[PDB]
Amino acid sequence: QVQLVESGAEVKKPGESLKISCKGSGYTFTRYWIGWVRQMPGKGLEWMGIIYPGDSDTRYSPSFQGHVTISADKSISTAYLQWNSLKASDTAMYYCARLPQYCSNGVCQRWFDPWGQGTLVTVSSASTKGPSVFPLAPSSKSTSGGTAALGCLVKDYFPEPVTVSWNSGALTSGVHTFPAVLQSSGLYSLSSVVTVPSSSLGTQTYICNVNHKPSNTKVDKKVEPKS
Amino acid sequence: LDKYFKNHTSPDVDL
Amino acid sequence: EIVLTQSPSSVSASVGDRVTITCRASQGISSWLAWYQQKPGKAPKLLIYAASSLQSGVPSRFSGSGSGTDFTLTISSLQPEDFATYYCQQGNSFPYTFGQGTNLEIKRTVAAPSVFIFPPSDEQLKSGTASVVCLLNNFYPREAKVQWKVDNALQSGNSQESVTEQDSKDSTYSLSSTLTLSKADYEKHKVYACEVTHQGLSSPVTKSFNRGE
Repeated sequence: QVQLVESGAEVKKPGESLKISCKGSGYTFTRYWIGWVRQMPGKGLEWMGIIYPGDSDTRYSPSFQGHVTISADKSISTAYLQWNSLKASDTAMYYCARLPQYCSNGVCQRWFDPWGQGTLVTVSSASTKGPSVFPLAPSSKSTSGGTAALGCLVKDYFPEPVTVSWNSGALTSGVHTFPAVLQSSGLYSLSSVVTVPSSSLGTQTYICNVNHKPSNTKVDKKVEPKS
Repeated sequence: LDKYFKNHTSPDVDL
Repeated sequence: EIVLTQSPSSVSASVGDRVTITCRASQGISSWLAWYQQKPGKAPKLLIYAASSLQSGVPSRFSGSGSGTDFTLTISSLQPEDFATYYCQQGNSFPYTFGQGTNLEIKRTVAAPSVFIFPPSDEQLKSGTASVVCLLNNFYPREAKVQWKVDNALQSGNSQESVTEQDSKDSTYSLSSTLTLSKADYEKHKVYACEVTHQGLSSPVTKSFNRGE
């Protein structure tokens, strides 16, 4: 229905410029204010600004005025957030969101609905690195009570994020994709596990689908019982 | 209408 | 700017309990307060707009009230899927501001972890490194202790762990711990063991394997 689609991840070096995008569909893009919000560490959200795509009128938070530029191309129903010169501390999840409004006599009150999925922007001097993906094979040591655990270990990547699905999204019950840890090297690792019937290990196929957009890495790893 | 909806209640808003 | 302060900052409650979160604004914002739910790793979702209007498709256990400077979000009968961070937001005055967020967690009965262990894959060994993984599945409460033992010697300094967010269906946690060694070191020892201590367990559970077999 109403949807805002942004990229899930962008990685740049300090001093580089960046423009991220948010494409609206399922509504008349020119008729709604649309804006950007920054995710704060742990908890918290900071509104950055809004634009009216009908005429490109903008309003910024005082915290973000002059640090970013918001723009829009109504031809392709797309809004943008841009930095001229990135800092490492600009790293964050950024959301675009539509702002429905209620007005009387030209005075408007606004909220955010709906929100895009969020774009994780990482600014770092460190090298981008694709993950190695290893099977966590089900075995006599990961089977108990009729349940088998199996998984994938996604090791030595930078930066976040990695996405993991199982069987191209058909397998979701019992999946735990863990928060990544930061290794001593400054690389990330994570594991994704699933619990399934021990009885059908012989007949079912389990494939973890790992995507690391920053390195354009896609791995499909078939996880077979230990033999 | 681009101009109208800039400062009137949005099309999907009720209450 | 208008500062929004949510109270409390964290709440823990049982399935079926009434939960109430308040938002106090530094100045009057009339009725122009919205409430959002945000799950870990996901975008916020609108629950309530204009103080008391329920978003379409949002369960009726959610309700908002208030005007001026004192607003309340109420969940009448808490469900496991309500685990989230909740935010209020004023849209009356520039700049638009959000509250600091309230974390809502579910209290439930104790659940012991199911413990599983995974040797390194042959594929990883080819690359010169050996990661052994210990999984603690679906336990409550979150506090758990994992110790690694290699040939019965307690390890320090060579593992990392992480815990999941609370599960949206059963309100449990899971934990993954990885022991990482060089292939050379891995090949010099036989018995690899994960030892798990948790409230749900009478005595510590050890899961182990021999590299030999």
